[PDB]
Amino acid sequence: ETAVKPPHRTERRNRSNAVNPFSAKYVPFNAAPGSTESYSLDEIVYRSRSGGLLDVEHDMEALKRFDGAYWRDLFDSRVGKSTWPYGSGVWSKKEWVLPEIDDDDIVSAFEGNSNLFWAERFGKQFLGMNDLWVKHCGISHTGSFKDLGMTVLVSQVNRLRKMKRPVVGVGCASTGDTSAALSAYCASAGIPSIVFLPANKISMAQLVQPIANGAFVLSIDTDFDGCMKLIREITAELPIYLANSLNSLRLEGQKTAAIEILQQFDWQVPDWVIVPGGNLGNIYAFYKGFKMCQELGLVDRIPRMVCAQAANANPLYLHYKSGWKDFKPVSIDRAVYALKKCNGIVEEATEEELMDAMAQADSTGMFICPHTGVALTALFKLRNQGVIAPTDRTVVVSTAHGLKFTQSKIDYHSNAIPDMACRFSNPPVDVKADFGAVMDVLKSYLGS
Amino acid sequence: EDNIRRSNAVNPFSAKYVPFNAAPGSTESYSLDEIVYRSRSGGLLDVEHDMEALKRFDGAYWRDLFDSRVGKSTWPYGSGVWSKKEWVLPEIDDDDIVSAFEGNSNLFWAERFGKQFLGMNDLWVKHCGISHTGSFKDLGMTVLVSQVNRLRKMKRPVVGVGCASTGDTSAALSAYCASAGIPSIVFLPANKISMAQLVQPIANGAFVLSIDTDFDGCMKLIREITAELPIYLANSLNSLRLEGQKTAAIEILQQFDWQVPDWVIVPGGNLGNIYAFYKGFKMCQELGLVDRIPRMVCAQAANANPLYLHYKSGWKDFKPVSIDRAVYALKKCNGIVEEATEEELMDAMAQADSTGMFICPHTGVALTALFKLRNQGVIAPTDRTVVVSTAHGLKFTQSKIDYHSNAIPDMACRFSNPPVDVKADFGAVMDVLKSYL
Ligand SMILES: *Cc1c(COP(=O)(O)O)cnc(C)c1O
Ligand SMILES: *Cc1c(COP(=O)(O)O)cnc(C)c1O
Repeated sequence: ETAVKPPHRTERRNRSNAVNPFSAKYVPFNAAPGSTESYSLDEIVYRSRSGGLLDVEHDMEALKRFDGAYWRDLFDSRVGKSTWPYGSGVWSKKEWVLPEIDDDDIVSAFEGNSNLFWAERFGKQFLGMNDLWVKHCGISHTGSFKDLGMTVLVSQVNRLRKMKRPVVGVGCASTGDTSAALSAYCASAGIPSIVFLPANKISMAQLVQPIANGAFVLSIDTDFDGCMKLIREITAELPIYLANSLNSLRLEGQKTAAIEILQQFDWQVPDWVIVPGGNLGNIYAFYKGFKMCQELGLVDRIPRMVCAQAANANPLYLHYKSGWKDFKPVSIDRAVYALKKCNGIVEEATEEELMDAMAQADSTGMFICPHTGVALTALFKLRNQGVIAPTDRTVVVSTAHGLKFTQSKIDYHSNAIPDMACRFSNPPVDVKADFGAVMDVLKSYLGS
Repeated sequence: EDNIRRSNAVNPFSAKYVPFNAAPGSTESYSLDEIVYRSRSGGLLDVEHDMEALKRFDGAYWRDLFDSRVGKSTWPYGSGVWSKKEWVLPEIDDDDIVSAFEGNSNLFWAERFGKQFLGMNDLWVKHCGISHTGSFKDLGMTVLVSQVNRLRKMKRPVVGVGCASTGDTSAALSAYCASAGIPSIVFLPANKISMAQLVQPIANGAFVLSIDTDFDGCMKLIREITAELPIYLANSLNSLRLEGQKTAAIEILQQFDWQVPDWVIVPGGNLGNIYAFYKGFKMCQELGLVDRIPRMVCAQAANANPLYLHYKSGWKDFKPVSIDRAVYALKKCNGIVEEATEEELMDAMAQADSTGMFICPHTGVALTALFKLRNQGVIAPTDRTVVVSTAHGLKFTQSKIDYHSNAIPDMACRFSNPPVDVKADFGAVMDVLKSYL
């Protein structure tokens, strides 16, 4: 009869058999015109001879043997898939991510294929826009965009681990989303995850995910400097890979959110993509994904972008208003490089201004993170300057689920935040247990 | 919205309310446009689709048509519920629907947990909670709010929607209402207010009433206000909701490339859910998409309701909360009901979380059930099993925090993983890592 599958399972590559044409390597970020320096992804590598960032470079020549149409159709034939690799919004674009990993080593939770919402009501009643979308990277297994990166990173690591290569585990020194996504993926695969922290930076609340995921969290008696000293001293005496902010392998998974944005728009290029970004790699990552789609010819243009920044966070904005003539190569260089290439813009949000944009977006039905506030603030501003027209297809990237920011909204709505009006707050309304009284609170609210 | 909009439609499809499990041959049917709530017996209602019209198209036609909507960003179609419109609210205009593209939820392979804890290789968790609101309720509210939107749009007296819930239904409800500009009203006793628990409705600009009484007298004012004004009270036991929800069963099949799982595990807090799944699978069977329907399991919290007692006694003592639905369902798919003590559900949670997950206590209740089923040998190690996760784990942190710090009264917390203290000394640190690795 209807053979569903063979009793036992565990689990189509765009390439010549018994000989995979694609490959990638580590190269220095935006290296010289004629440079040879490289590293295998199999090497545990963090900087480049000069102490500079690394960037994963894919063999563009291999990929190009196959035309634009080839790749749109290949990627499109994997939408809706339930198979070991293809499910993931990252692995479905494996060839352009980690072309050489065996599917047996991938560590996926089916990240990607992220909600691309249409802010009909917010666009209209607030910006006069009819084609504003929000890309919910936060609606994932972890609560953030960081799952795109960790899937790749943990895959690469699981690969080195299974090759009898030496990697006993993964280390980290973060109390946020990276630590959460990193501990998650590692746990699914059975790879130890170690978090290193000064004891004065422990918060059961902030570490709920790694703790829940089985991470070995060290609460160390020293400050951050002394904690970094140990990490460095440990990793050098134990093959433990540190997942660092600067890791370029995470960028290979994050770049898929851009490809996906194009995919979801049935390969049409948006006029503007706003990337929030306390973390400067997020925007380069998007740029890399949009650039790659174009290099390979899946589309003809790359979208203009916005690096929306929180007030006084970094000097990125100061640099932009003065056409970067005071710039010199938090990793700004990748942001700058990326904004140059796409003729981008950088814009700001005050602390009060992001909370208000959040209340406005939230009143429209969304339940967003501070960074989307910054993004939307950037948008409300760029709109007044006539830089973003009303009919302009704009996508705002949301990197973390709103459920991670409740305490922020609570404080706001109950007018409990210092230095801020909290003008759009909606606290509950007090009323006597009297019929008529209640009919009044109601009659007005609503109207007549 | 302006895209699919062309006149082509002389809409062959339709639906209406009929009493739940209607006696053989019944003229009793109300229009979905009406605001009804009980049948004539005082009994429940159900949304019956006209299986007649729907059958002029085969299984192949249905599997193909839905699959063509996957990955789509078209007006209603982006949605995991609207992609299945024809079987949800076939008569609503596209301009009426209120959607945030809910659905198309993650179907995760619990590879590690399955193998390491049960000896199962094809255990999947359907994360209905990873969404806009953080719960399964989006599925249901998109439909309710849509239908409410429609009645209203027809310059119809519907000044607002009301609720007397501090949970998920309310969060989902106020979200949909806000996107639509439909006032949402939460009525509550002053002693149940919590900025914490009402964070989402509040954020969503719902009009939250903090009334100076208790629950009973609060229920009274709602009765009073609703007879004077057309505020549609989001029935708990409301039937438009199940129409939205059934699509999660449909999605599960669509997800296995139209293949039927051997077991679906629904953590039955709200009994309508398990019945919603069955409705979804049985609809795919009748219409010829698949050929079987999965056996199911209603996972309960120990002592929740008489459901379990009714089950351990082959439903011999049962008479027709919304228990009947569950019964009717578990009978038709030769289902099972199973219990989870407070402790059991937490430990399971700690075991699933340890494998990469980060789940709500109901999935704790499902896995517990699964664990017992595997022992009794009822569920086989190679059975394609799907556990349904109804709420996002981020809404249950305090639970885990307390569990992982050994502070939950009358429970061991066998799997607490608290952070470990060590001095800032290299041997000291090397020692602890040595044993751990
Ligand atoms: C999120 C992110 C970081 C920072 O991680 P935290 O855990 O929030 O410190 C650094 N680099 C990249 C590329 C990131 O995405
Ligand atoms: C959630 C739900 C309800 C009621 O909401 P609460 O938050 O549980 O009060 C009623 N019926 C069904 C089917 C539900 O899923």
